[PDB]
Amino acid sequence: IKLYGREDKGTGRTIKATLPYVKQDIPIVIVFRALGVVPDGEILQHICYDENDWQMLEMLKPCIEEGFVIQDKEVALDFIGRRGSAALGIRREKRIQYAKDILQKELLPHITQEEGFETRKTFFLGYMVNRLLLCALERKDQDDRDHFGKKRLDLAGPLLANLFRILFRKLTREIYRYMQRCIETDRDFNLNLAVK
Amino acid sequence: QSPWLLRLELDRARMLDKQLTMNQVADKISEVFSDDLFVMWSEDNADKLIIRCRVIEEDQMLKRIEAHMLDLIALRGIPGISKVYMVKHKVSV
Amino acid sequence: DDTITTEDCWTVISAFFEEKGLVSQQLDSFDEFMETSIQDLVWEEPRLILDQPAQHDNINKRYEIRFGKIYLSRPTMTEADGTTHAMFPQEARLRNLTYSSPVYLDMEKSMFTSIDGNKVHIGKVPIMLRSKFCSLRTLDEVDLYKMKECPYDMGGYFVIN
Amino acid sequence: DTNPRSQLHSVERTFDEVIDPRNKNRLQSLIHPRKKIKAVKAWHFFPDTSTFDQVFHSLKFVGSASLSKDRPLNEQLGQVNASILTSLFKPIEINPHNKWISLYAVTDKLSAESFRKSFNSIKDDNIVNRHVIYDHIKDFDQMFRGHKKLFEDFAISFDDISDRAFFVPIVGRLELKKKRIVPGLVDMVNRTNYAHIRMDLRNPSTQETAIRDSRREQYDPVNYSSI
Amino acid sequence: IKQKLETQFTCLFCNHDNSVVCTLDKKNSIGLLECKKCNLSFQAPINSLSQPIDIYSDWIDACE
Amino acid sequence: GSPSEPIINFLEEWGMEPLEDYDPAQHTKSTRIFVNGVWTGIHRDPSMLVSTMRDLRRSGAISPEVSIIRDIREREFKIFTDVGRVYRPLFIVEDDESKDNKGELRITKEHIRKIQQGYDDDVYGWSSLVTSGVIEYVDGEEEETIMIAMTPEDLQTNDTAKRIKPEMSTSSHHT
Amino acid sequence: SFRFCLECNNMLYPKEDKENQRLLYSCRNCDYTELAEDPKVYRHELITNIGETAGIVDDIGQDPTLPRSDKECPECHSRDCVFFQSQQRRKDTNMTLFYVCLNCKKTFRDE
Amino acid sequence: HTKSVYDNGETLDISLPIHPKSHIPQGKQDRWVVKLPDFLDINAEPFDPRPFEMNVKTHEDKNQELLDKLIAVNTVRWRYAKSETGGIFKETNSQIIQWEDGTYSLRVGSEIFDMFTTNTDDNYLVSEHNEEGILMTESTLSKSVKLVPASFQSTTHQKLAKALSAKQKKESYARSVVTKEDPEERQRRLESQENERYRLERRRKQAE
Amino acid sequence: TKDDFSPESKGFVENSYLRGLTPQEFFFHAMAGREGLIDTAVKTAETGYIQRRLVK
Ligand SMILES: [Zn+2]
Ligand SMILES: [Zn+2]
Ligand SMILES: [Zn+2]
Repeated sequence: IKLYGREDKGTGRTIKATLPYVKQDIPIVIVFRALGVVPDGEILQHICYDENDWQMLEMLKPCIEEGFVIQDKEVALDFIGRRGSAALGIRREKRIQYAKDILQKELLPHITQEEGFETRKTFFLGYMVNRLLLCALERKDQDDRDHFGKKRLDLAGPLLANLFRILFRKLTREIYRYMQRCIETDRDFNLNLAVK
Repeated sequence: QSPWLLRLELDRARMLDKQLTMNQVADKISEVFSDDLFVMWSEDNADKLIIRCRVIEEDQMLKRIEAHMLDLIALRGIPGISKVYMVKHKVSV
Repeated sequence: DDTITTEDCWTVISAFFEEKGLVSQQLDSFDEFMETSIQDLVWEEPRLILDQPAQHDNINKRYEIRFGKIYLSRPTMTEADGTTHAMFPQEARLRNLTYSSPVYLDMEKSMFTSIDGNKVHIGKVPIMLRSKFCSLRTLDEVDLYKMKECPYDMGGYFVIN
Repeated sequence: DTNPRSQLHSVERTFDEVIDPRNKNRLQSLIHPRKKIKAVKAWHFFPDTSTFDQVFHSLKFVGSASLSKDRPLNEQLGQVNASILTSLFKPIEINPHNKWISLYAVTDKLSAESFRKSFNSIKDDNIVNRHVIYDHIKDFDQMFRGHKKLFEDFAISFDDISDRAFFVPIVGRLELKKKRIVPGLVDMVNRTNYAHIRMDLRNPSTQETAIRDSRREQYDPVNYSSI
Repeated sequence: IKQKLETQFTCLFCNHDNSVVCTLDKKNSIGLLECKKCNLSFQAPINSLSQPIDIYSDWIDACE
Repeated sequence: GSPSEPIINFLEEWGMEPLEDYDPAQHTKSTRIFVNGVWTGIHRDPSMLVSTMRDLRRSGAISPEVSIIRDIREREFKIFTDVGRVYRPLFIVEDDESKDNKGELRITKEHIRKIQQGYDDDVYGWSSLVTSGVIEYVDGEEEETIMIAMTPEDLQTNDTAKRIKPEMSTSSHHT
Repeated sequence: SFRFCLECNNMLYPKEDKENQRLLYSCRNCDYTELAEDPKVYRHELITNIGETAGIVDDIGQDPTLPRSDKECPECHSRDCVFFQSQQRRKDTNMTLFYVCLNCKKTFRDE
Repeated sequence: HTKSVYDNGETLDISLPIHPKSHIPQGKQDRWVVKLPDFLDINAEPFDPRPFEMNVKTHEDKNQELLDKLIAVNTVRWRYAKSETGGIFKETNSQIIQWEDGTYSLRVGSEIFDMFTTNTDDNYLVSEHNEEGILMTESTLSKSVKLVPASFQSTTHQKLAKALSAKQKKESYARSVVTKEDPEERQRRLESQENERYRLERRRKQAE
Repeated sequence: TKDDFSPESKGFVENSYLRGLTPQEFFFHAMAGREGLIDTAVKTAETGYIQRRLVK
């Protein structure tokens, strides 16, 4: 979630969000509406948690002004679907379905994977934007990259698990290719020959 | 003219520290802006030092004018010289 | 009660090293891997599917295979003459062998049709020494000496070639 | 305690140790394990017989759909209001993709009060024909979440005179958000809902009453089984 | 200011590829797609955030 | 690595309210609850919750390598069961004000004698110490919220050859 | 502070009537218009002190890593308190202390 | 001034059948929604001791059996109690206890679970009429109530802690086996059989 | 404790090598030594490149 615009430069300080399988960045208001919360007041309710802080509201104002052009969920999803790096010429309904797929899955997968569970995704998006604003308004120091409680160590277990995942996927693809070749001959394969 | 008003509150302590006069700032604004903006300024004795302005949908235009004014109004000094220090030099004569 | 001296702290540290040892993280990670991770990786994508809408009387045929349980064994050595025997790390070190064990997977095949399977060997996984799946885990001090293994050796490594 | 006899004995032990709410001395005998605070009042926990046949859903408004936030709507419907407590909801679905809920209420305070009083006093077999007219107010977008278990949620109502507490099952939760109607679809919108709906109060038919009693027979068979 | 860009879109009348040019004028909020072979012209309104993909999708929706 | 499902069950049992029932205007003082980096709910009495979670972990109900972190300043309560976290053990000081043993180590000479014998007086090793609540593991992230004495002599308040210890006079008292 | 629309929850932008000479907050997504109470359309603080004492929580007395003093409370005159420096972390920030009592839990200075 | 969209005036003459209620709220149409914890279950059915005894299930997994035992002994139940005067009365094993501070607690047997109430706005209870496809409101859900165990020493909390601690201790998916021959024997023997049948099929096709 | 600006809290070693360091002083001294080693092993390549360009 990038925060474009330098201090006293670049006019408005818009907040654009990078999304997977999307060729160009997207303002936070449009994706927020795409998730299914249109009113701007509720977007501010999700993002901010204390109404008296006028500075963060002022910093969110350019994003609201930029996103005012979009006002409906479906047009927001369509706008997501045009830039989704898919094959050119896809129809509008299929574009909207592709946007729904790329929004439900692959957008914060660690939260959830099922349909109609995007409320938690909206709350987490508000949390991320709140953290970005808190750091941008000099209220907190930037995160320590070298902090050791934010690091993890991979022992023999995880390394061998990643290696075995790659090798097993290769073996499964080989089994698939051999099965496709064998179905041409139409024989009751022993299945002890496909496995290498 | 327009109903929109633009007044800015300036810190008295740092304005006196830089040894500046309100009339000087008013003349600088008048020179850079000709008669496009009407300007008034509170006197020295005021409790809070203020200087207003009035233009002669224009809220965003006034916002851009205020941002431009804050950005590039040079009161005095050589541009590029951010800070100046006084130093004592031991010289053999 | 009574106060706790520095000697009590060293007693507690001795208890720690008596329970854990110095290479416990390696062995615990490898044991977790062998015990659960292989099965979970196999069950990540448990279904290969092939379909064929044959028209040559429309018969929509789906061919699919399921992956079942993972079976592991103790490491074994297969000779050129065809015989097999249990392998130990000293022999693998001396003869430049790999200390590894076979892995077996249950594949179940079904033949779906609409008109409108035993243990397969999938490979050999190298075994970490002194882990739960190593032959030296059980051996006591005397048989460890008979197997030409040093009792001060701690394990936590693999023997490849 | 894996013995079924032991489990049964524990069940009867729990059943027998119920404290009489009228017994003030035994109520004061009971002490909070952590707070160490004596008990004041007690209520029996019982299920509801007359409501198990019906289907109950917990309905909530999400975000700006709050009635308190909508000040002109709240002022029009009254600043608890009987109009809110007697409102009607009409789910209409043109297609699977497009769906909304229609809300109706009684603008008049006297008619709503009379209807609420008549509805809350149904204990006899005489119901007056209250031809109450409901006026449409607003429409909202809806989503539904289903409960895997039957009694996942339950609402508790109290009864001070009998010292009881009646609970009802909750089938699912309905969430509503404000919906802005597209200007290009107002022509089809005008042909879906209605400006007024008239509600007539009539005595239930014998066959429907028998069906509801048969549905209630699952819970209470002593007083409702057909003979 | 009119902006003329060469696009790799496919015309649905002539079927020739890489013969689609997008001309958008942000001042008048309009966007013109012209086929270098068919000489057909498609007009659709554009917004401040418009991109040639927007006009291309609008043309696809208009065609069907 | 440990499963997070029992953690969520314990949290939901002790009064945690999900996100769908959360209003930021109403909850201007509630604590956000994270589990493995996932915001799962909120709570309004974080002190009782963190006390209950820590007591459960010290008793062996929750795995000892689970992280329990309370950020009072940011109003957050984070829990980690992830794999790859580096931890170390420490003695536990009885911090309960209502207890008589306040400010003193939980481990006594009885524990040391049991460790030396090797069994309890109706195997007694390191794990017995860990699940008895006298020792616990902390990782680098949980270390930011605790106060550690360097030596057991530091728990109670002019030679030219002996090294000099810090005064630590900035605080009137230390807990 | 800015108000929101009471009917469609969008932002209420200020608007000026040429004929009536009044400041009105109007929603651009509808025809709703409400009369403004104050003429303060916008305010920008070049040098600000907000967030210096705003970072305060009601449970800060349960933190064991905070130092404890014996400064006198102005309200209830307690003998125990917990102090800390400014929560704002800019380069110009002062090193003054904020004290929190363990009974009334208010933030007070030493000057 | 947002003009009213609907002005046709069309009206439906729909009449709803309503049944008398066994109870009526007094003074306030308020109800409290309570989330059901895992350790608590609701048994609306009347308690029948003989089927209850005959349907006790025993499993090898100690944790599952302990969880079933805890939820069964903690299940809210009711049964018919024969009065000494010859009448029949409804008897329950669950009660609600209010302390001096005003808080409420749900009591089943000797177990006591505290209630935490959170005020909720614009939350109501409705009754669904599927045969007519409309929803009829019932009352207002002012407060949401969560059930919390009273203390550590409560048997329910200890059983839950024991079950959840021992549930994650059992973890063993891979099953050991003994290899008596070279694993690749199946592969080579099936390659030999396939080559033999390929040669036979090729000879038959050349002879066909 | 939090917000401690005393000399011992921020890396002042008041003992000598003969007297012996405390664990906090030991860790701070190790941090400083690590700084020294990194600085040498990082500036060597820049110095070598400058010397080569000067010679050429
Ligand atoms: Zn063409
Ligand atoms: Zn509006
Ligand atoms: Zn005080």
